[PDB]
Amino acid sequence: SKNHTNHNQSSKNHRNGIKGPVPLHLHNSKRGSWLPALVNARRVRKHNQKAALKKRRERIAAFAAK
Amino acid sequence: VHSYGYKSGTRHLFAKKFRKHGVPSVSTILTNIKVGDYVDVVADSAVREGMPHKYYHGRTGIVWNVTPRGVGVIINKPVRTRTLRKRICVRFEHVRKSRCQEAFKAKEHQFQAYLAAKKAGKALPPLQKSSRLGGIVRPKNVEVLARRVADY
Amino acid sequence: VNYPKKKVMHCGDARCNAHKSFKVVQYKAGKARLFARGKRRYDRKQSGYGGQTKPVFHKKAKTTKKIVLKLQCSGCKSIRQVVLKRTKHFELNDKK
Amino acid sequence: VKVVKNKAYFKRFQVKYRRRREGKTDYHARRQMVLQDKTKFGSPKYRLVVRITNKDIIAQIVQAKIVGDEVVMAAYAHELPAFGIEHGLTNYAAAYATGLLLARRTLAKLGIADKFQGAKEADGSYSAVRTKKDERFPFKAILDVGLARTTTGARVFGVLKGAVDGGMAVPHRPNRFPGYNKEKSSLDAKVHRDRIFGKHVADYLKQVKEEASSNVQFSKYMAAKVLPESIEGMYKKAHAAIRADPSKSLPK
RNA sequence: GCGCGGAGUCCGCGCACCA
RNA sequence: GAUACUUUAAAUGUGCAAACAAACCGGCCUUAGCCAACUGCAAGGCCGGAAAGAAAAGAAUUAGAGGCACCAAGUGGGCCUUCUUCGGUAAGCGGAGCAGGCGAUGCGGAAUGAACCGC
RNA sequence: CCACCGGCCCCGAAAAUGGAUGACGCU
RNA sequence: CGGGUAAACGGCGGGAGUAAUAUGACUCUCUUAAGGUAGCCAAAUGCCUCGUCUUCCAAUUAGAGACGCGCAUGAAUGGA
RNA sequence: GGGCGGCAUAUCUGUUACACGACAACGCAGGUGUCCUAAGGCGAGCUCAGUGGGAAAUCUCACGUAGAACACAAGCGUAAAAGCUUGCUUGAUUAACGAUUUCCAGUACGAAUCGAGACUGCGAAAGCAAGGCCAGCGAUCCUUUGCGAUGAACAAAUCAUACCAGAGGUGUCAGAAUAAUUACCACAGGGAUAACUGGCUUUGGCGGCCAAGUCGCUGAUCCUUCGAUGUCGGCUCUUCCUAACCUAGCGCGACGCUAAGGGUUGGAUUGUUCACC
RNA sequence: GAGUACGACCACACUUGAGUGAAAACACCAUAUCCCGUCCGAUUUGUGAAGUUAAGCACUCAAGGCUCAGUUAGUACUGAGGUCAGUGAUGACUCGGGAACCCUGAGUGCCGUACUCU
Ligand SMILES: [Mg+2]
Ligand SMILES: [Mg+2]
Ligand SMILES: [Mg+2]
Ligand SMILES: [Mg+2]
Ligand SMILES: [Mg+2]
Ligand SMILES: [Mg+2]
Ligand SMILES: [Mg+2]
Ligand SMILES: [Mg+2]
Ligand code: NA
Repeated sequence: SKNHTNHNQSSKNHRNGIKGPVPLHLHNSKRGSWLPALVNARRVRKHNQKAALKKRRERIAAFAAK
Repeated sequence: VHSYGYKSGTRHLFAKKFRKHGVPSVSTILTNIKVGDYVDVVADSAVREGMPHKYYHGRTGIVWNVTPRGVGVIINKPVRTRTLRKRICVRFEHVRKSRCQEAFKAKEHQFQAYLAAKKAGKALPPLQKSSRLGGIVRPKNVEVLARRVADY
Repeated sequence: VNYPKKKVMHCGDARCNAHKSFKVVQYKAGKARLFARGKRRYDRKQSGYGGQTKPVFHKKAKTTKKIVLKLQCSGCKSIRQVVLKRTKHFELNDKK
Repeated sequence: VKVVKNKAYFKRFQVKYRRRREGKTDYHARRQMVLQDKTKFGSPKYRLVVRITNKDIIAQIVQAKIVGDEVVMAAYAHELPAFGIEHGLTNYAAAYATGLLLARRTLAKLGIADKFQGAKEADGSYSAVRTKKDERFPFKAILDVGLARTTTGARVFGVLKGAVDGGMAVPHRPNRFPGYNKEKSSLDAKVHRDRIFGKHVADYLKQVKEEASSNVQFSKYMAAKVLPESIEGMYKKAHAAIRADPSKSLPK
């Protein structure tokens, strides 16, 4: 009454193919990483965002000048 | 069916080679591992802390996290119709630096050297020739290939 | 299993907080109250005709219990509960 | 009686490491000493190796590499004659001097000699070393003693005190110094100073001369006519000589 | 689990029973 | 060993890589990260360079458009064969591994035959 | 003229309605 | 907790071993609430079993009379 | 088949298993519901099993690659140790809802890995330690203990309740509270499944063939049939086979070859087939 | 050409038996009032320098082992194929991959940092 087999299973699994893994650059979250390095990286990223805003303002002013 | 534990059926997998027992060495201790490196996961049976499951014993992956004594590695695992990216945590005794990209790095270096020489104007090395071309063969020894009475 | 009578630890609890002695007691369940909500509900359900209205457990299989200790230190009044492995005896002495 | 080391005995035999067979290195301790946090991606770490022979003392600063250890700087107790010490090598005072000499040379090489002057005054006191693990931080190294037994008053700790007073950071507790009392859990700076300057040597030398007055120990002192009540002064002068010229070595 | 006895442990008696 | 456990060790397998969100060469900014310190190391960015866009040496090929969702059916009694096999004296017997079939399929062959040969 | 090894064929080879290289036949 | 009661429901072994070729009047042990008494039987109740002896027939796995190591007969669950 | 028996119902090791992983049978050989304040943590000193030579079990010297030990089954692992002796200890505590592995639906439970913070232990130091590596365990509701908002017209003290963390248990172990009998019997179905023929395979029969072990010619399964294929023996009647009892021929009183044309009985006891007179 | 201290790989470095050892060093060796530890200054700890290469150590030389080649051998085994041969066990063939033990030949450590001597 309790049958077990793997007979048709590989054939089923290959109809819609074995999908490849997601590339390394997507879904690259850092949650659960070693805490001190994470804390430092956050501060660096905040400074970088401030710099990006300043650079855009300078570009806008330069274009308005010429 | 009756017994399925964490280390079941690892009698020959988690064993040391003949006349090669012992513990890791200072070369293993002094190896530097960075995030983004390719590593091989090979279980060291004499440590027993932070050992991976037997499924991961021969796989290669990418480091995503370094701790004071541990490494986090990403390893592909097919399940039914897809490939999952599993994150395993191990001690540094159980990993090695992978040489899976040596040929590619060498190819880039040789390309850079060739570019430097071509811009310098230095003479280039002579390119290799094919081994499948024709030619005249001058023989030293000729024999007779035969099946003889004494052969049997 | 044997456990020591006294144990040294801090036990701050808004007082000295330094590593001092503890007084160790073994937890025992209190007596069930007649006016607990749930006891009142069961009594109201059981009154009248109909017989037993809730299941009664019969098929015991466990032979042991977990041990709970209550730890309390001088001055600092708080109590801390700690859990030990299952055992059959649990003597609470320090003879060695 | 069958032989033990037969043919099948050699085929299944695994040899130990070379230096284990020669009985020189304790690899179990060496692994823990060379180990470092993996998050510190191979930043430098230093050992102070102390090795005492029959007739000399050796002290070097070592960093471990895969190709082989490199020695940052080394000092030997056998060159102390060039500073003013003779007939009394390999004792506790010469150990103190060797440590202080190594520290002075090391700070001088690394260019931080003026900063971290050490303790110009000599005393067998205790002062916990300042470390980040707890103002510019002092140069740091951890002590390596090898197979030597770590008993109270042993000369390895005198070598250590020499460097600590020379101005190095070596983490330590004062529990193995000559003046320490275990039951009371305190240190006797007076006794430690006595052993630093070598009063016990003078007491022994007086005793042996007074006894031998009637009718081979301390033969070189007795032959060269070295007198008591000058040993402390000689050591105290040697300390200043080192702090003035840290590199003045044996001639030619 | 609650009361009695008899040598927190045990022994009997009669009672109680929603994980 | 006993009187099959094992140093050695295949064939068939199996993980990773092989230049366009990637990697290589030099400025510079930032971090209450590591280090005795930084002109070293770690991390995130900005400004530049190079680019047989991957040579030659047997030095790939493709009836080769990648990814992401939503809603829902039937099914959850299988059976036969090839090569491995465990139980059983054996079975058109029971239990498994890999692949192909019938079930759901006729047609052309083996006089005849769900599953053989060809298609 | 002997000892052994082959190829075809012949003994070894005994059941229950009359019957099957598919049938006839073929040397 | 103490008494009583089987023409109340029912029960009547665990067994062993000794003795005058045989055998056991004879002895010893184990043991129960008690240890099958008077009777009766291969019975409409006996597995082995077509038991063994006698009779009935030319010949009887059937019938009758005897015997009793009774798988598992027996006293108003009534015996003869 | 079902019942009886058992647990193959939670759970571990070696094999089955086919050099990644996965892989079954009331398959094989064995284990588990506990035990330990040390048998947990750390530092130091030391080397074990055994063998050989000595001294009115113990003392001594040499050798001794693990052949011993590590609570308990097994497999891996380990020698200035992971074993043995010893000193000090309680990291077997707490741990802001960090991340992950195994099972796997990529849910939970149990077990495990890498961490951040507190308070500590041992050590001169680097370090090591949040149990004894790997089996040793448990939802909702209810009860109960520890810790720091509500009872709606207001207020006080009791009492009840609430958020968070544990404990009391479900072994059929992802968790109803459960005894028999039917030959007086019933219903819905099943050839998914037994009792009878038939099929496969073996059995037991049964003597032959070379040589003097060898080589051949009742059971077990569950395929068909539960909107039914009438189940033993005797009587009656026909037909076929040979592995020859008689009758017919041969070769050597018995033994062998050809030959299936003709024949092969009446009764006592028993339902008997057999058996026996 | 050597030595010492720390080492990486961890027998071409190990085990057994002999011979040689310039100077430096390393080591045996002397000792026990103090620091410290034992039944025992044996081990260990402190303080020394009379003697010695006798041992340790290093080098060289002969056997078991170890390491790298050859043979064994296109053998054993094996991926793919047949309306192949054989009652069958099994076998050969066609397109590919391809061992091991035994036996035999050769050798017997090598690479770093610091300081010293002839
Ligand atoms: Mg169908
Ligand atoms: Mg077809
Ligand atoms: Mg009778
Ligand atoms: Mg009659
Ligand atoms: Mg009669
Ligand atoms: Mg912590
Ligand atoms: Mg309740
Ligand atoms: Mg059927
Ligand atoms: Na035909």
